[PDB]
Amino acid sequence: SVTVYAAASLTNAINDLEKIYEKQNKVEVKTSYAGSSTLAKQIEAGAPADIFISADTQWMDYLQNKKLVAANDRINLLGNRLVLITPKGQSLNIKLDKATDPNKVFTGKICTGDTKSVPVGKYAKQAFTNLGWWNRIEPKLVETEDVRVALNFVARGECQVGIVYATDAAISKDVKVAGIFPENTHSPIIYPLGLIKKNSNSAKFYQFLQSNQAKAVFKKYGFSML
Repeated sequence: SVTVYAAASLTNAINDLEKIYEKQNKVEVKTSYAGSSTLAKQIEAGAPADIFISADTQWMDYLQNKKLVAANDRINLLGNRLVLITPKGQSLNIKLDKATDPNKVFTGKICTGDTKSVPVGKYAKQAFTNLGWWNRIEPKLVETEDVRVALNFVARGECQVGIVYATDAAISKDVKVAGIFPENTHSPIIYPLGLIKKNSNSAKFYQFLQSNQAKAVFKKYGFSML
């Protein structure tokens, strides 16, 4: 078998690819999704993941510094964009620009991942800092342990707006995009793919995730290929 730990933003794409791979191979693929931080820390503590896909460079570097992945056993696989979302039925259009006053446009709570550890939240904090909004945004935050928990709080109306990836907004019929963060407000959203356990079955799945067949799945869900 092969165990794959993947950032929560990858849930749908990796579930689709698991099913494809299981149809094409006599191999069982086990999946675990959570925030990239949680998953990396679990691997560090001994969890038997064969493959790790992070939603940022930092949590793969965290493992590399601990000798848990080699520099030549990781590759930058996918990109994404950062977006503002609203619940369906409370649509907004907000310009993610220094000129905008967050106290005027954000009149309730703002849901996103924990800004110190979860990739989506870290990207969000970079953008708020770049925009000059941080000290006005922070008091409004509800912080979650992965991007899909935040997506669901917005879907359920618990938060007026949320910050998720473009791919998350596309997967949920219950939220709409209110704005797209310009790329120059944050570090590029990059998903590194890492081979943690080197065996025949894990190396084959790692190559499969780079394959022409997988590119089609990731593009369907709105990721960019790097």
